[PDB]
Amino acid sequence: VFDVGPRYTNLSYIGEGAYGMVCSAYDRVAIKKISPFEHQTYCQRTLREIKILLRFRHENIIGINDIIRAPTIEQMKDVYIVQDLMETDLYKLLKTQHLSNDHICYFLYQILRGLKYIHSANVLHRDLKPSNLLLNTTCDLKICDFGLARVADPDHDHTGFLTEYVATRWYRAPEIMLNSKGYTKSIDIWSVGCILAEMLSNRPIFPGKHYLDQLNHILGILGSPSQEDLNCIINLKARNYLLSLPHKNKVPWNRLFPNADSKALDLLDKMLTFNPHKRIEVEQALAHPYLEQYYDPSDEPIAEAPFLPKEKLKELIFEETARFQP
Ligand SMILES: CS[C@@]1(C(=O)Nc2ccc3[nH]nc(-c4ccc(OC(C)C)nc4)c3c2)CCN(CC(=O)N2CC=C(c3ccc(-c4ncn(C)n4)cc3)CC2)C1
Repeated sequence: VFDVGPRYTNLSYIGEGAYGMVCSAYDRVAIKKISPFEHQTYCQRTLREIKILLRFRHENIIGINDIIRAPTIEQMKDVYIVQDLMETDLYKLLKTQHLSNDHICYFLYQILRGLKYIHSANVLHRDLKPSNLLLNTTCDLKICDFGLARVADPDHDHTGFLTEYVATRWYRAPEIMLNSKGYTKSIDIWSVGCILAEMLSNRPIFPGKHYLDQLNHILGILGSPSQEDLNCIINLKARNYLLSLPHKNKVPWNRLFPNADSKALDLLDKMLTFNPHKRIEVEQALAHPYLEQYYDPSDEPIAEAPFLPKEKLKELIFEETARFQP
């Protein structure tokens, strides 16, 4: 059932996921059907997607063009979110094409330009990965899926060793497994570093097969953390775990990526820094020599200002979508 008229017609299936289903429709646009009201978690992800995307306006962030839902809270069971139609995503593109360096450079620039705007609003995306980067034939790139987004909260980032996490395994920073809830901007930079590595070789750089295996993959390439980085680890159990490991040397980036541009690998190194406090921030990344041909702070805008039971969340979703009613 895809009930979006009178405005949208001639539907065609694009894809499907845990969120629901997305189609293309003539206003052509993309339309996704969300049916989240039976569970608090799904309502939280829906309200985050909507509240954040309605408050953002940026060329490298997917917008929300329209939202269709019933005229009353009682009748509202589904929500249809209308967005600009794109042609593919970076996950699909990487299955069929090896990207030239100059495409990687331009795509990375756009990811970081959009991320600058997100981080300037004090928001964290928290699930950056190739499938959340939409592309078209003109090589425009848009960041999508803010369902796991949060307002940054560095003062409350601390958690225990081996604390469960929801965002996509392969793109998780090492500190998620050691001491962090993913409430600081550095979590997104790590994910971008993973995406860069993936564009350079068409394979995920750290394909952990399960939770702790993800840290095995990271330490297998970065090598053992330094004493100073262990001094920043916070948790007794994380310190003891890292101290218990045999010494592992760093695998050189030029051995993993022998055909990559040296400036791309220097930036990769800085995004894939073990210690989040030493990891490059988005504005620094934009200013890195690899991206020098595109860097222009005057054309990298920032946000105008920074940023419960399932029944209360439904009321909030109802209120947040009210502006699209005739
Ligand atoms: C990246 S997928 C996404 C999206 O925005 N996709 C999108 C948006 C605009 C688009 N324009 N164009 C495309 C497109 C076009 C062609 C194409 O490829 C062709 C080759 C077919 N790929 C993409 C496109 C695709 C669809 C969903 N979006 C998030 C989104 O809508 N959110 C709201 C609700 C969320 C959610 C998550 C999970 C659950 C749930 N329920 C049960 N379970 C177990 N889990 C419930 C609710 C999460 C946040 C993200």
